Amino acid sequence: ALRLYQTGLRSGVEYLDLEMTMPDHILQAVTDAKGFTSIIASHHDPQCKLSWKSGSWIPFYNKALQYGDVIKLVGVAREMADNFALTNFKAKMLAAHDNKPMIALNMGTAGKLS
Amino acid sequence: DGSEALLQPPADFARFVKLIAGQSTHLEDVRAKKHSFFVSLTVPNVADALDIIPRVVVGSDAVELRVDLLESYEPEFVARQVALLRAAAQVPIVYTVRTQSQGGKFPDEDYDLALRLYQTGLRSGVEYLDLEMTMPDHILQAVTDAKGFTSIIASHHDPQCKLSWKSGSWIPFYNKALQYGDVIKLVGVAREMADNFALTNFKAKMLAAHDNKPMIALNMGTAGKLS
Amino acid sequence: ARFAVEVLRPMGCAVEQTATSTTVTGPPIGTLKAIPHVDMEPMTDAFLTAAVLAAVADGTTQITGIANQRVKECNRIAAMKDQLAKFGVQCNELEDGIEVIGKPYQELRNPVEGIYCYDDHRVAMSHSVLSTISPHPVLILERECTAKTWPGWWDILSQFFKVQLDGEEDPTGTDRSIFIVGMRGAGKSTAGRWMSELLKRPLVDLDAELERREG
Amino acid sequence: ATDAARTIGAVNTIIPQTRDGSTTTLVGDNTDWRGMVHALLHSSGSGSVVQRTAAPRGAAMVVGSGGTARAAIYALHDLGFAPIWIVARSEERVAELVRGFDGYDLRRMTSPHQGKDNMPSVVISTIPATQPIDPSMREVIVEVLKHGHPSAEGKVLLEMAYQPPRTPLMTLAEDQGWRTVGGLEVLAAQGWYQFQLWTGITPLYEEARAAVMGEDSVE
Repeated sequence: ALRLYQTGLRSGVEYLDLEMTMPDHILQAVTDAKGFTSIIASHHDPQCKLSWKSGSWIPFYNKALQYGDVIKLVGVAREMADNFALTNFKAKMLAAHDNKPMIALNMGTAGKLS
Repeated sequence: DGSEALLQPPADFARFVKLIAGQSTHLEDVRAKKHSFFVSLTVPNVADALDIIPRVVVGSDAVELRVDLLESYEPEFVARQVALLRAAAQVPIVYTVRTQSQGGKFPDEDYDLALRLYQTGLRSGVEYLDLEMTMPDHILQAVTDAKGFTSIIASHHDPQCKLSWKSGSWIPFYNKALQYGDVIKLVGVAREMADNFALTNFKAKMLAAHDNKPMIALNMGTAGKLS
Repeated sequence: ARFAVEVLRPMGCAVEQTATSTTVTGPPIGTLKAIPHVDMEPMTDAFLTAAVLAAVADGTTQITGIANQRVKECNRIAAMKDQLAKFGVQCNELEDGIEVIGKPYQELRNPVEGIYCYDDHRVAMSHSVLSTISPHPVLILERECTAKTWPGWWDILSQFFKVQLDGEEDPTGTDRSIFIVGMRGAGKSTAGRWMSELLKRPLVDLDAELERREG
Repeated sequence: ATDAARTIGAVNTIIPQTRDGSTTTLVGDNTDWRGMVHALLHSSGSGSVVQRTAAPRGAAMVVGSGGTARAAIYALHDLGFAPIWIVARSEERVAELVRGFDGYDLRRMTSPHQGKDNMPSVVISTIPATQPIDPSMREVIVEVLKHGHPSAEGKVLLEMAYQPPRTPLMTLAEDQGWRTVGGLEVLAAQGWYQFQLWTGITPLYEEARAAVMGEDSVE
């Protein structure tokens, strides 16, 4: 992974997506040598352990905030309401931290609106 | 034509009879469908656009005759417009007199005529009839009592945006529409995308509380297209 | 009040009376002797109470003198007919009475249908008595209809007779005559004819009926 | 299966029915007859026997012995045609073509003179255009087309085979003044009804017609 991440950075890619689940020693190493590459700090929740309303995303947001130039959080929608909650969440985060934009989605056909 | 006696019952009259005899299933059928629509005619005269009607009705489960947008409000004239529309469209009719305070053309205070127009709808055996909740109680009673098998759409529009979905300032109208209507129709204004979320949430809470009376809930303006 | 002496004692009960008190000990369970004939016009409203006792009696019982029970509230004489039917005890509807073929109580049918009372206090309370000895627990729809004469009947059944009672949910305007008006020549008859064909219903010219009725 | 598709004994349409809670149900329907009725009613010209007259519409005919012919009978009965004459190869296969239909007034035509005072106004042809016609059936058909004044009577031929666009039988009928409705016209209608049954949406027939002709389609 580390070697692949560096292959990206060495190749002068405009964006690079590192997952926040990666160990800290690699998050540091990729961040330090990022150069003019924009880091997309990502997390996906395919098993649907997280929630927009409840704020169980915050720990990942807080982490992605200090590592990424762009935050990318992706969850799952079970019902249409889950997209409303996402949109509301994103709005609250952009108000609080204008300077770091966000890609926020719900997977599944239910989350097409997101 | 003059040769009515030699004919056998036309589809026009059959649709009429089906409703007034209580055999219409127009509401159950629409409500059993995941998505349903009715098309709002903006035409001043049904006769003059009779060729267009069937095209316009494609994909919809009913046609709304906006009585207020007609070129005349004479009961005899409107009765024909209804009969012409029933014959041409061959789908359920929504008989709507929309007042100008609620975004229409019909005068708010002209009640004498409104009552007579409302009865012209009921007498014509329209499948749906839209009375506004703003109408005085004595007319809401009279139209409700003689409704027969017509389904009442109890409506309220908020074009000046005095009401709110989240705060629950719609409840007084919902409560009223609940006892008068077979279908509630509440329409507000969206200023931002969030206003559609609040509406959707509101509607869901109302349907949970009163399963048995379905709702048409919208936001006007381009912001409220999602609703 | 003649019910105790003229019905229960013939049925095999030990009925002792004073000037101002009536005591009734019933016979062993399910051994009620049937009564061949009883005139019950003096006790017009107590025929329902007699009917349920007859349904559990040894032989065919026949109650008479109750013509007035048909238009009392519901058709009470026919109500008892097809409500007792649910216990598998057939009755017959006489000119001004009811015949009831009794059955041994242990082999009564289970009225899974549930007992509809026609909102008639008398019907609910009469089947209340029968369901005391029924081999299957009986459901009585319309509990609260006893209110007309005895709201606390169910209370007294529970308190004095020590009967366990339980609450349960109840597990259970088209076709109106159309009148056509206007004037002759208007298409009135054609509209009538069309409706008759459409609704599979009979058209009746009220002028023609006036002519036939008058002659 | 629907009562039409049951008595016709043929299903051209499968419709799923969502029984919420339970598994999905599959219904068999027949829109072939539905399309034939529609074609005779609307797609044939104004002043057609169907447009001109009302039920009972008198006599009509069904040449051919296929499963199409089954639906053709049902279609004509719905439009209120009686008697319904049948022209076919043998009495063996015409007997099994009648089986099922009771009180329809089906009767075979083996000679023209049988139709005196009951000659058909409408004919539905289910024989293929690839096959040549039997001499004895031709003798009957030929005389039925030439009879009376078809043009002013408003008579109508319905050819079910759509290849070629105009069959040899249509050509003869047109010479005798009959209105001819091609097979594609029925194909459109047949399908138009299927679409309604599946979507609950009734587009204009012109849209379905144009899609089949290729005047306005996606391909």
